[PDB]
Amino acid sequence: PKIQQQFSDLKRKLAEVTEEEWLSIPEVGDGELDMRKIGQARNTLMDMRLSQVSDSVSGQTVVDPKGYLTDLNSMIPTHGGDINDIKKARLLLKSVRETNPHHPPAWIASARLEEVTGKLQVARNLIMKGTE
Amino acid sequence: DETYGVNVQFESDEEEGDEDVYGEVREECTLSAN
Amino acid sequence: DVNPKAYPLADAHLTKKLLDLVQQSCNYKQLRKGANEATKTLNRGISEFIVMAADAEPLEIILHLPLLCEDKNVPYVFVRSKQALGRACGVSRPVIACSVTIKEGSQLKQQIQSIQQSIERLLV
Amino acid sequence: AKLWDSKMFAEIMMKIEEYISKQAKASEVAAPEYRVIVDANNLTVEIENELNIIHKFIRDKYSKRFPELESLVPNALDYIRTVKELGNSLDKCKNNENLQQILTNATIMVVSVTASTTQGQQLSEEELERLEEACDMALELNASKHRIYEYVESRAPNLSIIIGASTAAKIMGVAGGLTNLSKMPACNIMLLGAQRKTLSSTSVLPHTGYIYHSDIVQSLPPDLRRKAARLVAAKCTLAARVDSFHESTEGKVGYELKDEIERKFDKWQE
Amino acid sequence: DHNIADYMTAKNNVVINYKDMNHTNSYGIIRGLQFASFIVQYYGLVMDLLVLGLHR
Amino acid sequence: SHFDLELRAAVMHDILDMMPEGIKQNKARTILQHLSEAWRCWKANIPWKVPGLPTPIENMILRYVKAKADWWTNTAHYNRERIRRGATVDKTVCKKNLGRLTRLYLKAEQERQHNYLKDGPYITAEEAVAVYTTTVHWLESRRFSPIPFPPLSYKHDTKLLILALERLKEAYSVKSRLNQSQREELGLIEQAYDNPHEALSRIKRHLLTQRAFKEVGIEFMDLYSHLVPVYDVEPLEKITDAYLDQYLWYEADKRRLFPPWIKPADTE
Repeated sequence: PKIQQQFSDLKRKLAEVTEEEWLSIPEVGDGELDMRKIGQARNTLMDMRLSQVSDSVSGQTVVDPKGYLTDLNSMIPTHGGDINDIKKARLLLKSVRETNPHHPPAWIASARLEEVTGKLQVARNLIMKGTE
Repeated sequence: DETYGVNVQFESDEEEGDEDVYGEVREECTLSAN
Repeated sequence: DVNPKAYPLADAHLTKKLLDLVQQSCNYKQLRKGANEATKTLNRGISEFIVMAADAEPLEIILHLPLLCEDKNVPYVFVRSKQALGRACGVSRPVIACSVTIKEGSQLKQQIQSIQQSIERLLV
Repeated sequence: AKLWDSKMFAEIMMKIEEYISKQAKASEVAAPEYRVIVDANNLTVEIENELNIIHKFIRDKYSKRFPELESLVPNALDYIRTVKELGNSLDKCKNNENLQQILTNATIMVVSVTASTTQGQQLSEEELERLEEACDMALELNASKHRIYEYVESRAPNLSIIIGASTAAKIMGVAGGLTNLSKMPACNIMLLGAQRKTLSSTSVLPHTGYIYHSDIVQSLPPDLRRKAARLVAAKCTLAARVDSFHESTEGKVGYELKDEIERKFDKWQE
Repeated sequence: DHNIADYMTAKNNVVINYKDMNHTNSYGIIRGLQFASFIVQYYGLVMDLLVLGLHR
Repeated sequence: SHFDLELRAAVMHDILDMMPEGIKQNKARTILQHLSEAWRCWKANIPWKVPGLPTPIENMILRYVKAKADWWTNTAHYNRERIRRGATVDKTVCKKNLGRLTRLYLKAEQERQHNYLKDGPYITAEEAVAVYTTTVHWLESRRFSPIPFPPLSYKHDTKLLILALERLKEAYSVKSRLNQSQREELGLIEQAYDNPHEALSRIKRHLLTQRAFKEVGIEFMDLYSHLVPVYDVEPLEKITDAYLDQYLWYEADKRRLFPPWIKPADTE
């Protein structure tokens, strides 16, 4: 047929609309089945059956969320040391000790920093070096 | 010795190829259904 | 002309004095803005006096404050414009009610007492 | 031990309160009404708690005949009605017309399928009669609750326009009258009727009562419910004051404030 | 652990979104999570058990 | 080729023809914008309903949109067939075809999800219990110990966090042009690098409590043989998922959960 041939029927039907509706057009600027239910029922049935089977299983592990959260909240540190400041102090004290092979205060300060933050093996090695 | 007075240098040193600094190989209840 | 129910209405001279004192109180941190906060100050008994705007649109939203002030023995006045009251309070929005609170050893005590005496004579 | 004891004590208390409520309803056509209104409001909570313990008792007793029914029917009244309708004979899911008045067809299918393979045993006649009397007690308590709610709804045009009539009555009763309500800050009215709700805090809604749990506030996404509460409370306060002087009896102020609230909600949700 | 399993399932059930479209993926895994590899390998182990038979 | 242009022009001419003169001097551009909006809404798979738009014009727009959608789908499929079979093309045509294919695939995926919701699970309870029993039997035969929740003082958490952050960072073959989301993710990874313990506590908190998440953004890598879906996730959830992934894989290897025949293995 044609494009306008297809649209002629609806053009005629559009011819009926009145002038009041013509000029009032807005602008773009502005029983049944609950199909879900049956799926929910089937899901619940499967889940209940699977939990029924799981009841036999024993060795599973599950922690108590409130207990673990309480433990974490307790474990939150109250001091420690800002990491950027700690790294700045580490570089500073490294330069100090390297410049002065004979500053026991410098070696003690470096060891104190390395033991308050981080681990202790590095502090032990640095302090053997400082002692010698 | 108190040894008051200290000089400190900041450098972007410690650049390496990511290999070991020395060429050494540094080496170091169950489930049940009832 | 304004509203018969805003009975103790101040005049232009007393209005100017009241707005100046409210500005000073705001500068001294002795002012509370809003009907809710005025009610809270009245309940806590820390209010020197209450100033309300006479052009509140329903005007029944702040008519509990005169009764509260009578119960707690606090003076109160009505001004004509809420825009002026809001400007004097330090904000750009209109304000319909504000309260001047009590501060120990403040330097505004004499002016507050004079304004209280002036207000108390308007209830005739 | 104290099952029948608590049942009888609640029966007496509900008898007194329902006599008062029915007297007030009949009289519809110094001992104020808001006192009995708040009494009914707390009796509703008492009835709910008693219904909860009765539901627990029924669950424990019936968990030997049809242990799996509790999962399929989580609602309390529905579960009680289902156990009453099924009884000892689980062959009543076939061609049953009463069960269709309590549950949907999907859950009816599920319960019929599960009953065919349940591994439960029969209950003794004494246990059956105990369950029946417990169910009847629960049903009569529910009827009393319905009567209380009817009276509570039947019992300030603007404040009622903004928020229903039940919530208005609740807040005015807890406040202690319209005059007492009119002279409170909005931030205090927002908190009228708020529990403590022990943790076992964000998941508890610490500061919410009688306005947060309202039809117009719960009608929003959760993330917008606190703000809405504030707003509603604010406007409610204004309405209350306008009501305390018996002005705008037609509800014009209430309609205007409700329109403003709706506009704010729309703008929030656009 | 039960909490970890719940977390993984909830993660896999989320809302996809393109430039303008979006839906709620609820059937299959999203395949773009960091543990999708573990999920796929475990499911494949289950499939292996089905195919081979426990004895073999 | 230009069937869409012809269709739009014909639709415009038809709507303007009978439209009265007195108001067409004003409403022509408005109706054109309406056509564009309807087409955009159809493309995005979202409702389009103008309350004040008369029903005959609504029907006209609907017919236009239906015809244009038919042509759109057909031409997208044909162009994909051409490119796949092998035919010289250019960047703009390839990109346009990729966008069209992405939209069509997303429509199909939404249909799939809704059909799943309607038809419920395809696994019968009997099959589910069968596979569950088989799995528990295998695990019991192996004596496998279920993986526990990471303890507070687990030794290796720092190492696992470093590995996860390294894996996340490696995703940047620097082009000098990184979007806001990618830059923010990089900043978050650097912050985690800086402070390990706070991020670890956050991760444990999320693993233990979070059950409602944001959305993910899906795009399609264009291999002419077949498109590949590519998912982007929120940076914080990315961090948490990476940590959980590393932890799960390490512990599964430790317990030897996966038999040797599961491939690819790490040693080959």
